[PDB]
Amino acid sequence: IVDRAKMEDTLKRRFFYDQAFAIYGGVSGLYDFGPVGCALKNNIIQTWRQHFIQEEQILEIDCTMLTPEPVLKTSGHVDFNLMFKTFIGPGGNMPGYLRPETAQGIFLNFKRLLEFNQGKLPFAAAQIGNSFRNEISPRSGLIRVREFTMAEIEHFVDPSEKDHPKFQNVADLHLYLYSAKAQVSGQSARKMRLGDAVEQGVINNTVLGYFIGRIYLYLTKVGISPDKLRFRQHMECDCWDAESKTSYGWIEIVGCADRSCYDLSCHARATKVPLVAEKPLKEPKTVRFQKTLYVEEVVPNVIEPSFGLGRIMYTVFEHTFHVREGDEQRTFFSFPAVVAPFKCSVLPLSQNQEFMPFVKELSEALTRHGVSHKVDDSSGSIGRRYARTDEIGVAFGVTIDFDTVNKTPHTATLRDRDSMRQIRAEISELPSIVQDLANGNITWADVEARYPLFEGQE
Amino acid sequence: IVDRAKMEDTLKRRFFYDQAFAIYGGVSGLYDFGPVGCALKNNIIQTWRQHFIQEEQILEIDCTMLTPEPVLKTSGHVDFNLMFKTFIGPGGNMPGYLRPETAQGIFLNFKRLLEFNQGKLPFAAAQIGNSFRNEISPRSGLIRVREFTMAEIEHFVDPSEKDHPKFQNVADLHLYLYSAKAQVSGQSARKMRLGDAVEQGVINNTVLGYFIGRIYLYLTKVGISPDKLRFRQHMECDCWDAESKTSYGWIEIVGCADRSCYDLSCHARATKVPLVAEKPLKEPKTVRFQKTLYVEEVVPNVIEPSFGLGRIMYTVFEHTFHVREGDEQRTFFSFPAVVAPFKCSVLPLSQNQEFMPFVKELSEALTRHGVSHKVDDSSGSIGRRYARTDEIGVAFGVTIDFDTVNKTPHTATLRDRDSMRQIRAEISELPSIVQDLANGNITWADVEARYPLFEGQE
RNA sequence: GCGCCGCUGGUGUAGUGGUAUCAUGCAAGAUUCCCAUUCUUGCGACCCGGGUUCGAUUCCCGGGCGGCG
RNA sequence: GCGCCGCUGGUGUAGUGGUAUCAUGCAAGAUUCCCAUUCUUGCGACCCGGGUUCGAUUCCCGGGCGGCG
Ligand SMILES: Nc1ncnc2c1ncn2[C@@H]1O[C@H](COP(=O)(O)O)[C@@H](O)[C@H]1O
Ligand SMILES: Nc1ncnc2c1ncn2[C@@H]1O[C@H](COP(=O)(O)O)[C@@H](O)[C@H]1O
Repeated sequence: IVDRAKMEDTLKRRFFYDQAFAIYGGVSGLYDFGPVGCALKNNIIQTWRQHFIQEEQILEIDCTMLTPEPVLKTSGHVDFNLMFKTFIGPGGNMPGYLRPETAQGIFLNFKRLLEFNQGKLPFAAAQIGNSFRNEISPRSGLIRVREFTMAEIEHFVDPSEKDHPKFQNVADLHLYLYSAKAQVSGQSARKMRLGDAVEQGVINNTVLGYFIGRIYLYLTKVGISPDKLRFRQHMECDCWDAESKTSYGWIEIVGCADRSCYDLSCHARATKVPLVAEKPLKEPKTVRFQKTLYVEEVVPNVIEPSFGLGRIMYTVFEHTFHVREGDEQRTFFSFPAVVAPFKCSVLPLSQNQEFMPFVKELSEALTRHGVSHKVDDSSGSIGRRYARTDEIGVAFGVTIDFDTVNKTPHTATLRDRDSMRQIRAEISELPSIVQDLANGNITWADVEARYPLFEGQE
Repeated sequence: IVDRAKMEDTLKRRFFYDQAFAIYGGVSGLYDFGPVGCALKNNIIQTWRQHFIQEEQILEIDCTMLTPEPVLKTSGHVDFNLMFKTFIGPGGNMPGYLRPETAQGIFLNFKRLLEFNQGKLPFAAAQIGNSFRNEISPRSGLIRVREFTMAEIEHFVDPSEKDHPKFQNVADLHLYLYSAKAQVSGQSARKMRLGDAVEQGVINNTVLGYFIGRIYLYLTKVGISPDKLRFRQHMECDCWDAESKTSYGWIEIVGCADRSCYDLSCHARATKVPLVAEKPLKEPKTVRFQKTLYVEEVVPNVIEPSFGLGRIMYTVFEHTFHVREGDEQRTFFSFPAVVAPFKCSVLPLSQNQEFMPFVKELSEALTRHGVSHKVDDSSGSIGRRYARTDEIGVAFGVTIDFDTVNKTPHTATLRDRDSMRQIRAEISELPSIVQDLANGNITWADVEARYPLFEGQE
């Protein structure tokens, strides 16, 4: 786990990721994600989407990566430059950049987003996408690259109605908070309950509180260990950072920054286009002339949690990376079964032909159930292929053995990657089992309780 | 349907997509996809992934969008330029471009891809991602833009073993083929069966045949009508194009081009790095000196189906776009229930408070079942809100009515967007129903057969 | 690209050297209890920059964007 | 960025002005019938360009990339 060299090796060898254009020499700070890396990235993203977007009914959008210079001048990003400069169309009349963040488009599409939500508040938009920084010296691999996938969430809330109705769901949750006070006081982080936290005013409100809870739950869900995960409040526009402890030290992997008055303002000035919600009045005010007002203009506070996926990924790598006891050439990852690149591996004992039927029958069966599987029927022994599949963090292994070919209820075995423990179950309900473990409704323990274990080949 | 102005209007108004940076004046050929557009895009992509990637067990990868000039010189793309030019890092020693296609990275990562598949053939890689063209005059909206999402598939096959074992699944399929012969002969396309097609040699092989079948099935699955969908063979490196008929005419939406000798070669020359598979020999040849050879080097043929998602999207728009009979202000889309941005809309009759419970209870219930839903509890009448939800192509509508508040088995109604037909079913199994219709296991007809219809409010 | 006009609430429009008509839409209220009901009330716009003018959204010049070869 | 070395099959390495050692890995065969078994056989490499040389992967110069401030 602590050994970054072994890990880096296992990552490179099995093509989790790799230096970009390595046949042309490679280019620093640019990385390509192979089959397993891509699969893990995708799984992580799907989980994120159905964690925040579905649960909060967030308006997600696709925006363009190119950006006209005036847009990035209004936001003060422009101000030898760390952005990627190009030109648009025919000639150099219209210079643009590659977006440094996927936040801007949301703001620039605010009016239509607000209309879509019927003009009502609060409302959340979000953008999952690639952003680009012309860093000078990228090191640490994924930690500092020049192009990367981030998932951003914009929460637009009435400055006067900033109080979240789903907060008692995250109320009893215990986190490591690293407040600015504790930082200037030469102290360390503290394990507080969330509600206690907001009461004592360490966390401004229950919206930031709720977000912090959910963000926690997500980051732990994908495989980050709580003990090495904290929330450091920014110190001298109130920002909180979800940070993880790695071999490189404490790195920022999520940025929760909540800034009221704005760039929404900025753009509204530069373009002279009001970007403002409106709230009807319970009691219409009359104000020269008699002039009753029935609505008030509202520029909404904005909470912005932005997730850096390269770093969430890497953190998962370091925390999950384990080495077996005995054969230390055998390494594996401990990916949670909901993000594992492959939930299942389909393996026969030896190259014996009578195994070919059941292998295919179930491989076509797992697909029908939508399970990501890797069927390994190559030359080497069962132990070797296990080492291979464990190495890429395959969650479970289905072994077809001689007792599969000679039994009335045809049974195969199911091996837990982590524990090296096995059970034996009929081949007809194996896809059901695997599928459900991959969708987190049950863990390995309950499978171990529901089915008879593997004691030996009869 | 034929009316592009009405459609364009409904697209703009409900924010399916919109001109990029419109508050800054907008920029031609760049478009941002709102909530519904993004949802449809995502659904389409998920369906694509579980259509090709899962079923063929394709090695999917994430590659970088930036690209060093030598890479694109080897591929002869460079040769006032239609690509987006920038520089990498500190200064202008290292100029690069924005990838015009997501194909290159796959080739550049070929060796590790081939190793991952144990060196065996055949094997498929694929890349879903954005590509960039500095077009001069973009028109037709999505048809010709400057940045767009394409999904590419690389199939690597032994030139001598080009014969697909899953072809009898697409054998009895009937398509419109537009062969080059028919084109130079002043004829039109022909509705051939696929197997007949390959026998008479109009389609070179059963791999191109199989791909063509699957591509067909996919494009029809997402909502493209067969009658306005054909496969035109390229005429004077054998290429086939999946084309659709729109108001703009026949446009190319998928490119199936199958070119043996290569850019794999090109890169292998420029970099001096052999990109070649190897095949063991059944009978080891002995060839001066006695020198037995046991493997032959094989440069594999490559089949490349590339999908243009902007165009597949637009095609879906034009084909699905319908206008009601009577109130022609009422327009709707006929999105297949597997790609519909929202499968369900949750609607009460009137603003009456006693409806608030059941609405929430099921909205939290649909989420638990993972169903994308839009709960509309706004001021206007049921007809207005229907018009709204139909307008964005919501697949089904759940109506909470007075008979929901006063019945022992609490029942609500389910309305079919297309037909305007309704049924009535208990609120406890509604998420099940909706969920399954959204996962294509049953159609509306079987629901209409399984449940009692809506005849009137008791 | 090059060309002939054009750009007014979210959408569709009338109008003029003295800051804007009507319809739809969206909210709130009341009606209404199945398919944009009705009434009331409220919300929102002259694509940018420069020039000419006492004053331009209107006239002229140049961005940008759109329709079409 | 600037700096001190460095780059040899997929990975880890020995070696030298005359084109490369060993281990692992991956295939095929045979053993083996639960956790990288064993034997046999096969597959694969000197990061690029220039210079000096009869000849460089080795020496020098400059790309690129990596480790580290
Ligand atoms: N050079 C970079 N490489 C990887 N991630 C980055 C980089 N810069 C910013 N991020 C991500 O940005 C998030 C914080 O937002 P910000 O620091 O404002 O960009 C973190 O989650 C990071 O993962
Ligand atoms: N300017 C463009 N806009 C949208 N799609 C494009 C464009 N150029 C190529 N494509 C897509 O590329 C595919 C065919 O490949 P190719 O024409 O070689 O790029 C089609 O499916 C198109 O959708």
